[PDB]
Amino acid sequence: MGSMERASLIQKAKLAEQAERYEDMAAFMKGAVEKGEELSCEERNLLSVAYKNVVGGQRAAWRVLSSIEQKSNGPEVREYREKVETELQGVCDTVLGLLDSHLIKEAGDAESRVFYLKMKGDYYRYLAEVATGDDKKRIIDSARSAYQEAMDISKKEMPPTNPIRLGLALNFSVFHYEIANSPEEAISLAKTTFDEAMADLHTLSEDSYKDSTLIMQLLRDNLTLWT
Amino acid sequence: MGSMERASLIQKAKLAEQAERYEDMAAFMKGAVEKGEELSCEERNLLSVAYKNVVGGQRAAWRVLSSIEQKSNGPEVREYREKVETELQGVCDTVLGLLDSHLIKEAGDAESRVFYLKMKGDYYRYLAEVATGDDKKRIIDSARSAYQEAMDISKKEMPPTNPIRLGLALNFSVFHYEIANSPEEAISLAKTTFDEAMADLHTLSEDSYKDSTLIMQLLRDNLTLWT
Amino acid sequence: AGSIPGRRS
Amino acid sequence: AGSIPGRRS
Ligand SMILES: *Cc1ccc(S(=O)(=O)N2CCOc3ccc(F)cc32)cc1
Ligand SMILES: *Cc1ccc(S(=O)(=O)N2CCOc3ccc(F)cc32)cc1
Ligand SMILES: [Cl-]
Ligand SMILES: [Cl-]
Ligand SMILES: [Mg+2]
Ligand SMILES: [Mg+2]
Repeated sequence: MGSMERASLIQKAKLAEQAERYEDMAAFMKGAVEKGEELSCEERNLLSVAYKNVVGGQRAAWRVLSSIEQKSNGPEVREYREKVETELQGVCDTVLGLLDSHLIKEAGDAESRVFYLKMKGDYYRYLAEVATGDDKKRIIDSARSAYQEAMDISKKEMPPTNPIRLGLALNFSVFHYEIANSPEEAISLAKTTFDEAMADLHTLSEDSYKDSTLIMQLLRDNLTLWT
Repeated sequence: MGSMERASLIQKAKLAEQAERYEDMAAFMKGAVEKGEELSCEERNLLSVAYKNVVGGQRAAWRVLSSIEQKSNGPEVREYREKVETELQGVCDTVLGLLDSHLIKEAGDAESRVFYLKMKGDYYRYLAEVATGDDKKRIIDSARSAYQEAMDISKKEMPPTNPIRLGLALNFSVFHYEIANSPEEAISLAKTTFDEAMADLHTLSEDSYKDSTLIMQLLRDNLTLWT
Repeated sequence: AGSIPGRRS
Repeated sequence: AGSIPGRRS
């Protein structure tokens, strides 16, 4: 995308989302990041939406294939699961590479830095879902470390109802439950996040209230599933 | 896919469908066709399902972008619609190339030959949806010619309830209404097809009855929309 | 209107 | 369980 203007890449990413062309969306946003400038709030959301949808489809396909493979236990199911797995790992590596070169290091405001560190935690989490053995350990720790740094900044710099802070806590709680084998930590984090947000809703406008309560309901939905 | 066994390609196409990986599915089935052997009934369905889903997603994206472009009337919307359009045309050309090299010429039984000629009509129809001007004319005629040959064989060789004969009539009726500007021909074909199938249902088993009545309802749904 | 689907569903 | 969606919908 080196020959396309930054503004044209952003415009085409928005069109790609409307057309449900998420692979295109992700390619346009990768090209925009590679222009080297920082991303605005809206541009960060386009980047995240694009790759979350691409990797979300890969994850769903990997889970279908992994289920068939486990029931089976010729080489074809394993070979095809491996193919999908390699593709998924490649997309995660691409996103992590954008964050490392150089989105995180240039992000100084709490909103941007937390957003990118939450993404870093998420893409290491997706790598951990398909990892085995000792590789799993260092990948799991990388996710943990990114989420922890994001949590530390969010608790110092953002109110407890901030939607980025809430979504980070939601995703880190999923990490604890599904990856780290720490269901009690997951439940504790979701409960404390929910309760601290509840106590701060009185400060918010109608539109901010709607955003914060939407994510609080996601925390509650997980707590209902886990308890 | 030249180095993968035919049977492995077929197996992986079935896995790809289960995983909703239709681009993979289509690539596996293209590789299977290119082995040079004829396709069984089930294999013909895998080929059609794969490419119908790939091109169906492209068509939906092209329609979203075409709508935005028409409302707008910078270059970005037109450029991106053109990109999606070129991709769509490339997939249609690939399918038409498989049919021409050499699926149709080797298909002697009525079920196979009608199936492939219906596909040929459909992929020229998808090309016609995005074509303009005089290019449109020869593309429209190519669709018409393929559907007409399929109709002639189906009426001589298949009962009026045969699901391939019914789906061919359904799609040719859509061609008349949406491409050829012949709504009366479309309505006439759908009505006569429906009525002739109704009169032959008494000959069918429970499972065949279910198949034929399902497609008859699709004909009826179009007639209700068009009248 | 509607053309034939890939599968009965 | 559920993680954050890409958009509010
Ligand atoms: C990680 C993250 C959390 C929140 C946002 S958002 O505020 O921009 N937004 C978009 C993502 O999904 C949402 C659900 C509910 C909500 F209230 C806001 C959002 C972005 C990223
Ligand atoms: C073109 C065509 C028509 C019918 C079939 S099928 O009999 O194998 N089949 C699969 C496609 O969708 C269907 C809908 C309803 C039905 F009864 C049968 C089918 C395949 C291709
Ligand atoms: Cl900065
Ligand atoms: Cl033959
Ligand atoms: Mg420039
Ligand atoms: Mg062989």
